[PDB]
Amino acid sequence: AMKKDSKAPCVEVFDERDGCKAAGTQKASGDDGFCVKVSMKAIGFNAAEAASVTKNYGIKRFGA
Amino acid sequence: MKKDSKAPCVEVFDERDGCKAAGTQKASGDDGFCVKVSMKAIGFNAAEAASVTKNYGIKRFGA
Amino acid sequence: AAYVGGADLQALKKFVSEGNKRMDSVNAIVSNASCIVSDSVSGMVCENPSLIAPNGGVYTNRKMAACLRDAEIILRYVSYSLLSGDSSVLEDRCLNGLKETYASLGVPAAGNARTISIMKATVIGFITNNSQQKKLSTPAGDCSALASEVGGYFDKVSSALA
Amino acid sequence: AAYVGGADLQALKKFVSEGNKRMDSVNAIVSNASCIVSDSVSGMVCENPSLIAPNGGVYTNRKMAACLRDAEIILRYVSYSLLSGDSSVLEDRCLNGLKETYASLGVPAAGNARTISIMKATVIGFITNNSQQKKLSTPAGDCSALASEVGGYFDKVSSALA
Ligand SMILES: *CCC1=C(C)C(=O)N/C1=C\c1[nH]c(/C=C2\N=C(C[C@H]3NC(=O)C([C@H](*)C)=C3C)C(C)=C2CCC(=O)O)c(CCC(=O)O)c1C
Ligand SMILES: *CCC1=C(C)C(=O)N/C1=C\c1[nH]c(/C=C2\N=C(C[C@H]3NC(=O)C([C@H](*)C)=C3C)C(C)=C2CCC(=O)O)c(CCC(=O)O)c1C
Ligand SMILES: *[C@@H](C)[C@H]1/C(=C/C2=NC(=C\c3[nH]c(C[C@H]4NC(=O)C(C=C)=C4C)c(C)c3CCC(=O)O)/C(CCC(=O)O)=C2C)NC(=O)[C@@H]1C
Ligand SMILES: *[C@@H](C)[C@H]1/C(=C/C2=NC(=C\c3[nH]c(C[C@H]4NC(=O)C(C=C)=C4C)c(C)c3CCC(=O)O)/C(CCC(=O)O)=C2C)NC(=O)[C@@H]1C
Ligand SMILES: *[C@@H](C)[C@H]1/C(=C/C2=NC(=C\c3[nH]c(C[C@H]4NC(=O)C(C=C)=C4C)c(C)c3CCC(=O)O)/C(CCC(=O)O)=C2C)NC(=O)[C@@H]1C
Ligand SMILES: *[C@@H](C)[C@H]1/C(=C/C2=NC(=C\c3[nH]c(C[C@H]4NC(=O)C(C=C)=C4C)c(C)c3CCC(=O)O)/C(CCC(=O)O)=C2C)NC(=O)[C@@H]1C
Ligand SMILES: *[C@H](C)[C@H]1/C(=C/C2=NC(=C\c3[nH]c(C[C@H]4NC(=O)C(C=C)=C4C)c(C)c3CCC(=O)O)/C(CCC(=O)O)=C2C)NC(=O)[C@@H]1C
Ligand SMILES: *[C@H](C)[C@H]1/C(=C/C2=NC(=C\c3[nH]c(C[C@H]4NC(=O)C(C=C)=C4C)c(C)c3CCC(=O)O)/C(CCC(=O)O)=C2C)NC(=O)[C@@H]1C
Repeated sequence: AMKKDSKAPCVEVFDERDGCKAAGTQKASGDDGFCVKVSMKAIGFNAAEAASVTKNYGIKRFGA
Repeated sequence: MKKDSKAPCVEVFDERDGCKAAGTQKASGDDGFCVKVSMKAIGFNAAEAASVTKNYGIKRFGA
Repeated sequence: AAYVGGADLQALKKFVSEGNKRMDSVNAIVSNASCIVSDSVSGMVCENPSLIAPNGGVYTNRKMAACLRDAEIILRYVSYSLLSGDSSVLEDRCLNGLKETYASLGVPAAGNARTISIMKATVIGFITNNSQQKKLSTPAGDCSALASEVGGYFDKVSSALA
Repeated sequence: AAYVGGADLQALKKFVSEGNKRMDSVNAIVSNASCIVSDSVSGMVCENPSLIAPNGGVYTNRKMAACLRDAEIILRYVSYSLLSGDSSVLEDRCLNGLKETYASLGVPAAGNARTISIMKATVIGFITNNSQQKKLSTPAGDCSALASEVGGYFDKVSSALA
């Protein structure tokens, strides 16, 4: 069921084939450079983004 | 400059609409106004790096 | 949190079709989640500016914020559907009962439908590199099958809320 | 972490009209830091694509990432100077030792100069209503003084880094 808890699956894709590693981020086995992270997280309210959409919604952007 | 990527992150709050998050009253005042400043490490963002590498030659924002 | 690399990721890429293109597709959604949601909710408003007039569905930062939140939640469930080639999670934990709750709050189905269709168009535009401010940094090829699959997931959302 | 509110907040702004415009000006930087930085570093490369050819200044994601990071670091110290009306923290914790560190690293000064210059122009644009995709949600009026001030901080950065 939809739990009314604002929780959503947050997926993160990693392609580190250039070899650049950040310290402490090796959380799994492999050395092809690829990883996927999945975790449930709550999605929060963003007063700033809301204020921006409220002022600028009438501006077409991105070449849409 | 300590080579620790830390910078003053300034956050401006304007909650004069009255909508409040529980527990976020950290200073005195009844304005709705607050400025918060903390030193935080600004991190590397490989995604944005990749994007700028690909898309730098697209003029955006009408700039 | 699951971390999926090395041999587990090579396995994942076998129980899903077009593994490498699929991951590029997922990345294209999650990397752009904020602007997809912002541009989609902005477009529902600019087509029906009454939504942001007094006591409309997204008048006041709180209502507008709850909307942007909801669209991001939905988008992320779709992103997870495309990761696994499977919408069971989206159905179970997003869709089931969502119309019931929105009908009680009267979050209008028409503004939702339009926010959903713009998110789909936006996501499909990225996956096909028809997006104009940003292109993906992917090897060139045909991602039409995955574009259609993810459109299908947005369509389950539209159908459930209609 | 410091919190400035009530009377604490009003010793920050000091005088009525300009102080509000200052808070709006600082809000506009931090609320748009990401795109400011992306557009300024993009413009750098735009004007000198050789910065992204082999062994150029921002060739490889690591270097590009480090540059975008630095641009935001700098932008944020500038936002703090504009909040506090003095450059002291920017000088001692951001600029002091910075050019010599760039020298050893091999970060090309010219590129820094143009990132800073575009960052300046972008921030002034927001403050003087010359921004075209996104307007600030402030009462209309003239902020030419706060544009001059923040230009000063950026020119301080330029003078040390160019
Ligand atoms: C994520 C932001 C983005 C980047 C970056 C990029 O390169 N493209 C981006 C977004 C994007 N949007 C669309 C399609 C639409 N966007 C809107 C809303 C805006 N249209 C308005 O009129 C307006 C109010 C004045 C908006 C705000 C709409 C309506 C669409 C069309 C959806 C439809 O029904 O077909 C896309 C799709 C590709 C394109 O450029 O059109 C993308 C990628
Ligand atoms: C946060 C992004 C943004 C929004 C939103 C908005 O409304 N304006 C925004 C950014 C912005 N940029 C500038 C000015 C410049 N941007 C560039 C880089 C781009 N020019 C290119 O040629 C290029 C590659 C093709 C780009 C990438 C440049 C050069 C400028 C001008 C710098 C100068 O010396 O004047 C502004 C300032 C006002 C304006 O729109 O021109 C803003 C607000
Ligand atoms: C209601 C659902 C709103 C909304 C409110 C949020 N505020 C959040 C964090 C936050 N707000 C303040 C300002 C408040 N605290 C004070 O002490 C005073 C002045 C005396 C003010 C006006 C602060 C300081 C903070 C951060 C508190 C801390 O650092 O621990 C918040 C969480 C996200 C965030 O940190 O910005 C929310 C949701 N947000 C909305 O979208 C609606 C309109
Ligand atoms: C070098 C500085 C790069 C860069 C690297 C970063 N990666 C960050 C987070 C991260 N990366 C992975 C993938 C990695 N871990 C694995 O186990 C595997 C293979 C099995 C790989 C390919 C993961 C899982 C994560 C998140 C770890 C977590 O969930 O805690 C990262 C951010 C660290 C931070 O923000 O604190 C960086 C900087 N980023 C760059 O821009 C350059 C090119
Ligand atoms: C719509 C999706 C795009 C399109 C995507 C393509 N990707 C292709 C090959 C490819 N992509 C990756 C990265 C990917 N694999 C992973 O495991 C992960 C992270 C966990 C990611 C982000 C790889 C490694 C590869 C193969 C190695 C390489 O080719 O460099 C591809 C070529 C066909 C194919 O391999 O299936 C395409 C078409 N291309 C487009 O034009 C649209 C916009
Ligand atoms: C240049 C920055 C801008 C612009 C700024 C103006 N703001 C004006 C009035 C105003 N702004 C605020 C919000 C500000 N005060 C705070 O304490 C904080 C902290 C969160 C913030 C975000 C207030 C409270 C006020 C005064 C109330 C009002 O007049 O609505 C303003 C008019 C100055 C005056 O009334 O004498 C300006 C010009 N306006 C522009 O056109 C550019 C884009
Ligand atoms: C934007 C596209 C809509 C708009 C959306 C609003 N939703 C509001 C409250 C709300 N949303 C949900 C579903 C949400 N919670 C979850 O856990 C998940 C999935 C896991 C989802 C997708 C619920 C249960 C609720 C009620 C409780 C809450 O706010 O957390 C909302 C505020 C309505 C109110 O204040 O009663 C809005 C404004 N509004 C629109 O006009 C457009 C069409
Ligand atoms: C972008 C406009 C430039 C670009 C910038 C680069 N900086 C690189 C590494 C780096 N930058 C700093 C200063 C930085 N760290 C801090 O703590 C502070 C201030 C608080 C800031 C301003 C440091 C210490 C470092 C060393 C790496 C680290 O400790 O994180 C960098 C990588 C250089 C390399 O090793 O190849 C770049 C590319 N590069 C450009 O071409 C444009 C003009």
